[PDB]
Amino acid sequence: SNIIKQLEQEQMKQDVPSFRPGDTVEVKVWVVEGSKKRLQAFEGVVIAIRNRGLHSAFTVRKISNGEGVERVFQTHSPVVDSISVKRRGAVRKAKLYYLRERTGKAARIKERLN
Amino acid sequence: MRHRKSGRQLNRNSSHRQAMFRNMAGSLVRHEIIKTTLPKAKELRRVVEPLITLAKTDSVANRRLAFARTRDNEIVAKLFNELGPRFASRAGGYTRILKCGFRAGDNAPMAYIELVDRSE
Amino acid sequence: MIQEQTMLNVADNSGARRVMCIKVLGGSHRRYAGVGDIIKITIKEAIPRGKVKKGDVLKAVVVRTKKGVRRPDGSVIRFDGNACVLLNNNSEQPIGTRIFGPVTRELRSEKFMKIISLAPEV
Amino acid sequence: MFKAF
Amino acid sequence: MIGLVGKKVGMTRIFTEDGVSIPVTVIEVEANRVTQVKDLANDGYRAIQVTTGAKKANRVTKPEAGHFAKAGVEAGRGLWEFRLAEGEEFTVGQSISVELFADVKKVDVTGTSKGKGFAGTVKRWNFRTQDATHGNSLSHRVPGSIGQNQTPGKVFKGKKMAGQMGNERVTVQSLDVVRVDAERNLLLVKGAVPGATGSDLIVKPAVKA
Amino acid sequence: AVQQNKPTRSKRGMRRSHDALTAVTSLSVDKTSGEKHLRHHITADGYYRGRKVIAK
RNA sequence: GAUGUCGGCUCAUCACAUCCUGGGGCUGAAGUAGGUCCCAAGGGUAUGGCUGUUCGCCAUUUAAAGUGGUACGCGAGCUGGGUUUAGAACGUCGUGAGACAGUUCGGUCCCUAUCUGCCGUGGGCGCUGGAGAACUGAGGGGGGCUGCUCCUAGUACGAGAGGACCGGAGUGGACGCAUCACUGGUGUUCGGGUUGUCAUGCCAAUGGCACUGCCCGGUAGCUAAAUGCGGAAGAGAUAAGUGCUGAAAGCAUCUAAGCACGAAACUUGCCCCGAGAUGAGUUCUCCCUGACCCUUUAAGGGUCCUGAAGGAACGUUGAAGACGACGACGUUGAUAGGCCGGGUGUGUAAGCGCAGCGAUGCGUUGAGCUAACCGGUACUAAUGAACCGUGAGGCUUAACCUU
RNA sequence: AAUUCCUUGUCGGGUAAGUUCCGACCUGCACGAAUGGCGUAAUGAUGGCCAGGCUGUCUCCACCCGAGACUCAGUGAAAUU
RNA sequence: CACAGGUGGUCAGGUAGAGAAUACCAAGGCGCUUGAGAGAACUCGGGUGAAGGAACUAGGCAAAAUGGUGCCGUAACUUC
RNA sequence: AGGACCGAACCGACUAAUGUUGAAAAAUUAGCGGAUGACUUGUGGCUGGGGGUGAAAGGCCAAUCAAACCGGGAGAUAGCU
Ligand SMILES: [Mg+2]
Ligand SMILES: [Mg+2]
Ligand SMILES: [Mg+2]
Ligand SMILES: [Mg+2]
Ligand SMILES: [Mg+2]
Ligand SMILES: [Mg+2]
Ligand SMILES: [Mg+2]
Ligand SMILES: [Mg+2]
Ligand SMILES: [Mg+2]
Ligand SMILES: [Mg+2]
Ligand SMILES: [Mg+2]
Ligand SMILES: [Mg+2]
Ligand SMILES: [Mg+2]
Ligand SMILES: [Mg+2]
Ligand SMILES: [Mg+2]
Ligand SMILES: [Mg+2]
Ligand SMILES: [Mg+2]
Ligand SMILES: [Mg+2]
Ligand SMILES: [Mg+2]
Ligand SMILES: [Mg+2]
Ligand SMILES: [Mg+2]
Ligand SMILES: [Mg+2]
Ligand SMILES: [Mg+2]
Ligand SMILES: [Mg+2]
Ligand SMILES: [Mg+2]
Ligand SMILES: [Mg+2]
Ligand SMILES: [Mg+2]
Ligand SMILES: [Mg+2]
Ligand SMILES: [Mg+2]
Ligand SMILES: [Mg+2]
Ligand SMILES: [Mg+2]
Ligand SMILES: [Mg+2]
Ligand SMILES: [Mg+2]
Repeated sequence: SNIIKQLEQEQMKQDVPSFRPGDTVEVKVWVVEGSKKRLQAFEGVVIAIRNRGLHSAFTVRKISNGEGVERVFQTHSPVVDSISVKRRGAVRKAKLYYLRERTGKAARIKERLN
Repeated sequence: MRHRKSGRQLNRNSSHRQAMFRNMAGSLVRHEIIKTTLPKAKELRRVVEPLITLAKTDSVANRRLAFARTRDNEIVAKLFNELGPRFASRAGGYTRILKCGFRAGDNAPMAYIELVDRSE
Repeated sequence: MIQEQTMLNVADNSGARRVMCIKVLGGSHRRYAGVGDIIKITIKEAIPRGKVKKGDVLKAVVVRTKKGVRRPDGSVIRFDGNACVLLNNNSEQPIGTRIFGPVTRELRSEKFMKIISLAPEV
Repeated sequence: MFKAF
Repeated sequence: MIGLVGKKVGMTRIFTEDGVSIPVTVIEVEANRVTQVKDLANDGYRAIQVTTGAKKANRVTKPEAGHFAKAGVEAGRGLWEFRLAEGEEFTVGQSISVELFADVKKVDVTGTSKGKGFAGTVKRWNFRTQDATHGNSLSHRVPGSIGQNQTPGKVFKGKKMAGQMGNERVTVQSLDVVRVDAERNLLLVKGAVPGATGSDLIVKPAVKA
Repeated sequence: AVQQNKPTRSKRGMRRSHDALTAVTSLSVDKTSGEKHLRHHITADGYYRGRKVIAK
């Protein structure tokens, strides 16, 4: 698998920041409307991360206009322009799927004041 | 299918299979050589040998971890006091399997399994 | 994935709260309607004095689904519930004058540009 | 045993 | 048009500037060395026999060694043949590398599919299962009826039944050639191909065109 | 479910044509003890590959 | 001295009197869309409400929701709702026992496959010296569906409304094949949380049992809902049909002689099996170059010597597999296990200290543990051999090489 | 209607669509007053119908844990013919 | 039949629990008289499940689901 | 107080699956009904075949019931196979 490993390594993004589940992350994603490109921000709580090298991905959950939305971002995809950690949360689990059943006060996450 | 899977079921459930090897692992440590069916001996390598590797480094956490996997303080003392130091230089391969014919009762293929350093 | 008997919320102000899909249009033996697909629906619940009433048979376009939508790069967008926008049976144009909740980009068609213009988000 | 009336 | 024999390294993703993700199967095509050329005057058809890779000489049989020694070539994993068109010609001992596909847009990949062993009709032939409840007795996923009573009084040829599934030669056609890397003996083709990782693979230009 | 006619002696014989046992091709000879044994199996007296692996 | 019945489910196969798609002739065929007839069976040819129903009506789809044969196909394949055992009741008939193609509620569906058949997979022998490979392709099978949008073009046509043929492009439905890169499922062999109880002397820490005790996540593998590809172009000969030239019959005439066009049908093209194709084929390599003896003196038997190429067996095993088979490897070795490193998953181990009366928190610490995965490593197990298989390969004729 | 042949009677309700169900009509083939008529709270492993929740019942099956099936050793049937 | 059946009395420990239910145990008694491998279809007994949620079917058959204590609160119809 | 309520023992047998040459000539597994009463159960006793008993199914009367079982009339008769 040396052939595969170096093929992926040659196209892995190097500026990926460090973030953990429960962190509030703002993601800049390219969007096309006609001929002009644009960046739109998707901010939410990171509820799941899978580390698979070039295949790594993370899930961000937000409540938009009263509707819950979850986006699974490919970490190394060119579509996502940048990732920023707005706030750090303290959780005991790698996956926060239980947040899908909670809203408002019950969905609050403590800050990770290391 | 069984593609790229490991571990023999041995016509037992998970609970029975785990308990059997815990008992068999202690027997091999207590008695440096034991006689078992050939397929059982092959599986015993994946259980007893990691314990010997665990015994390489003597510490309270390792001893408790070994105890959790053997539940016999005599075996734990044997592993860390004698077996660990003896195999400190070997990089795996602490056991050897020798085929010894077939069982009279049911014609099951038998084999001896012993520690490589039984020489005395 | 919207099938027959599936209950969907309403993302427009046409007066209906939730509707039942009774037919997935666009083919024979077709059984799943995703975002941007037309489905025949029957109104199960509605507000009084609305422009539509319970028991009406119309068609709607699915705008949000739990199964989500797949992006060219492999990403996925999922919503907590299934929503649709009611359309006129004959002209298949939107009935409500406003859209509730986010909308998904695969509605970017000349036939649904009205929905996007009214969509609060993308 | 099946019947036939 | 002559093809090449390669190995299935695995599956990988390729990103593009536009933001599209292309799933590509990585195929390694080492130097394919021609071992024998079939001539019309001697064999009745035009073709070339090639070998790829290498194998330990300890396991090379004497009759096989002589065949390689005839062409002055090192023993490979095996032998494969490719038919020649009117304008194609090759010489014994010639080495063919992945640059052959440099200008090829579509290719056909053939190989032995994964072996599922003895498979039932539901898995093998997509047979619909019977009711799991409502009185069903030991017939939840059995094939069901297999005939039409006395008139035929037999089961016809080709009746779909349980049996060996997979582990057979399969060809996938019209796969885009994403990238050809001659410096590394790698061929990237969009989509999946038959067989497991490390299995022998045969790549030819798309006959469908 | 059950036979309609009694199968013959011939039919029984050809069904059993594949039931014949096969003898061991040969027995290995220990380099030290000289006792015959199954290949890759210890001998009766505990020898194997010239070494008395088993005490008994 | 028994051929179980309707309907449903599953699985079908054939016919063509063709429902859709394809090719045509007329049309009271302007176009669009139709009517009618001819050729065409390759593929395709709805989900629901009611009812036991087939059917039918209704709702909403579709290019279309074809008609029939096959024991009104299919219960040693399933179902048992309906008829049609014994119970009970209504209406009705009979004085009554009872009775009703009248209706109501309830009501045991057995069989381990010998043969034929079919789906898979082996052994034996043959193919005329033996052996290891790659092939030719006689034959056989699979596949063959189609919508919508755009362009041509708001052009031809038409008073207007409306609106193309013929040719291009794109994107779908259904179906089929392949595969796990992605999105997911599973993951009782990996972590963690937690209830009751028992035990390891006790604290602490762990283990057993309670559906894996109950749960939260999850590696590999398998897998679809996931994502790639496929149906075709092209060619040959044609159906209905349209023709050219052209007599019999000074004309006419697609036909009698002679030519041309013509469809998802047919033969090919595409994919798969395939020399048991006994008609047992072809090509390329590899191996064997001894003595004698007997008479029933011939494709004869036997002894001694010899044992090749190769195969098998055994062992370690596989994304190969019911068992056989198939693939890899056996020390001149990475086949499996273990081991080392890494990656994943879980989520801050134990011990110790610091805060707090305490539960607990914090530091050491993204710690500890980590299956099948990745890259390595002979530490363990894959033995020196034995076994099978031989010793130049019939006759006749012909053509060459010759004496 | 446990009774209605014609019959899926007609009308209304429920459903996108209801031969069943509920309400009503009376043209009761062939209800009817102790072989009782019509009501009736509670009760029913009773018959029919509808809704919420719930789900592999299903669209459409996938994986996994066990006992058989399969292979080896020992013992060793049966219907039928 | 050394048969998953049937068979009346008496004794009644610990923790949790209302309990002789249930779970884990004590005293005590047992692992049920063929085993060993493999990890195909299919059958049986179970676990989990993306989106939908009765579209299944004669019929929600079967499964799933509800499930305990106190406290608040509880309609029509009632023979009260 | 209760042919009261929930629920083990105990007595029942509504549904489903398995089993159907079964472990079993009527059972097993998961649910289900009654569970202070018209309850259930031990031991002994009584009713005998055109008779008994029957909260009534032609049910039950020793795995047999629209007339038990055993022996006898008896080699009933059989225009039938
Ligand atoms: Mg067993
Ligand atoms: Mg357990
Ligand atoms: Mg396989
Ligand atoms: Mg049954
Ligand atoms: Mg079943
Ligand atoms: Mg039949
Ligand atoms: Mg015949
Ligand atoms: Mg007969
Ligand atoms: Mg054709
Ligand atoms: Mg029939
Ligand atoms: Mg039937
Ligand atoms: Mg019935
Ligand atoms: Mg009748
Ligand atoms: Mg403690
Ligand atoms: Mg309904
Ligand atoms: Mg009524
Ligand atoms: Mg009356
Ligand atoms: Mg009662
Ligand atoms: Mg046997
Ligand atoms: Mg016994
Ligand atoms: Mg108990
Ligand atoms: Mg199994
Ligand atoms: Mg589900
Ligand atoms: Mg139906
Ligand atoms: Mg039920
Ligand atoms: Mg349950
Ligand atoms: Mg009571
Ligand atoms: Mg019970
Ligand atoms: Mg009770
Ligand atoms: Mg009666
Ligand atoms: Mg009796
Ligand atoms: Mg007499
Ligand atoms: Mg007589």
